[PDB]
Amino acid sequence: ADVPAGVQLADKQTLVRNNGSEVQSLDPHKIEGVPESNVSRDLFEGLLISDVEGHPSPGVAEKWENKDFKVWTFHLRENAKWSDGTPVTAHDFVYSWQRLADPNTASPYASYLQYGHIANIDDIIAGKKPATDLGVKALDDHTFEVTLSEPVPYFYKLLVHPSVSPVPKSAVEKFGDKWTQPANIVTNGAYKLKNWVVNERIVLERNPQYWDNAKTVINQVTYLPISSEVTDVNRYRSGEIDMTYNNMPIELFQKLKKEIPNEVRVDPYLCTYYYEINNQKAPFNDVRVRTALKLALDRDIIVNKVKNQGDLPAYSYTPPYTDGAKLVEPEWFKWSQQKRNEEAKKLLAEAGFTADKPLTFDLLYNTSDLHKKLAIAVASIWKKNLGVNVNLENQEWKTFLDTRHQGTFDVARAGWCADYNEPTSFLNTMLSDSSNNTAHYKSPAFDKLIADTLKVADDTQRSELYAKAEQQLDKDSAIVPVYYYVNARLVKPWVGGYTGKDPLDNIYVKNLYIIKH
Repeated sequence: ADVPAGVQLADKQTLVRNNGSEVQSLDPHKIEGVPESNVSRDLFEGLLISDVEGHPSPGVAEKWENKDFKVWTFHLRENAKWSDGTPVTAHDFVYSWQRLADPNTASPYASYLQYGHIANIDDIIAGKKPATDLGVKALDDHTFEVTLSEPVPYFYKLLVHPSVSPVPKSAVEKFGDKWTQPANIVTNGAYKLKNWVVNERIVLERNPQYWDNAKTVINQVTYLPISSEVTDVNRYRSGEIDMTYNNMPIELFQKLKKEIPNEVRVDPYLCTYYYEINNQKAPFNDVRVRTALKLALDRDIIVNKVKNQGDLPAYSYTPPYTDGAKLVEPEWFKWSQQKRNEEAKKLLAEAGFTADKPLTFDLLYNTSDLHKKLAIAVASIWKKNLGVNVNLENQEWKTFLDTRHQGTFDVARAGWCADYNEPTSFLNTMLSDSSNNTAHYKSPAFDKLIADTLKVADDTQRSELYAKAEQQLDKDSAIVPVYYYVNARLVKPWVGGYTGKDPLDNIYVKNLYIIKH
């Protein structure tokens, strides 16, 4: 943390943050969500980290070079250490990236190494080659070298993500799935795990072995698992919570902007809220059905009437303000809602649905005040506009993500946030073989458009290809885009160091500080 000259620090440097739900895991290779990544950034540090404004900056690597954007060499700082005092070495990164790639680990982020094009990853994922054939090597204890199969100019931007953080081999090997318990875990970020009470709290304490420990200010941070946005706001206003999670309740938000304007932080955020359709299950394997659902949803009512938190109506998966996005707004988005409704009704009638044999399906969502109120609204809109009946089902976060990967569901509430600021952070998740593809969408035309992006060495051709890839996704109605999120959350006036400038919201508690109050 960089405390401005003249700010008076509180005697007690502790922080309580709400984190939306109970994490899936603390193992960097088993996680895929925001809550998970929030805790992961405080505990495990990769090659690079984001600075306080979100720019990729030195993490365990203090400096790096590339050769033709295909061979990347990372010089690791000599004083990087784990919490047990042992050095963090390039051997740790070699082991960790191989563990990520290995199919036996079954990471949801195994394809992150495909997104970066590390050599031999496709064969490794397919079990044709052992994980030790992965194109990574330790040239010495402080030098990690990565070899890609084609030039990737934005490669280094990927490296702040939890899936490419190191994990401690000796703890993993000795404790198996209990390696992350407080008595067993070993970490290399600014913090260490003190307590983990499922469905109550996660408490982290400063890691004195962290290389940049002298600049850490907060001594202890607690992450809570509250999925009710109303309750989070209530426990923030009671004094318990210093920073709410960044999901805001429909019940209270209008009042909050007028009651505590200065604490209501609203900033750009590279995330898209959408309804995920299970493309491999009838009747959702019919494009007419998917297009009808997409067109009949009225984004203006949802975004400006039922939610009104500053979100923008969406017509694509990749947010249009992602670095490198030059998207073409489809003609259906410019139409009136009545024109979209007739087309929707026309397509469903064409798909075989009638008043006596209507379309009836489930709308799965993770427990939340915000998601439940939006799903009830969407169910009413789809009933009014298209005559379809929806049965709402809530599931806790970890189970919800597992259900979507299991892929026998119908429609699910969804939302993807960028891992790096470039359109392929979204687009790669719709590849046929992506480990993150919970839409279960498989299009050879879409796959080809993305494969073509690194075969050109031109940003304009790349951007035109991303635009066409979005058009292909839209043409197939893989998903139902709803809105691009804003990052809205409450932050107490005494919490210093949170700029809101990072559109990825990669916060590190080592960057914050508590002002005297």
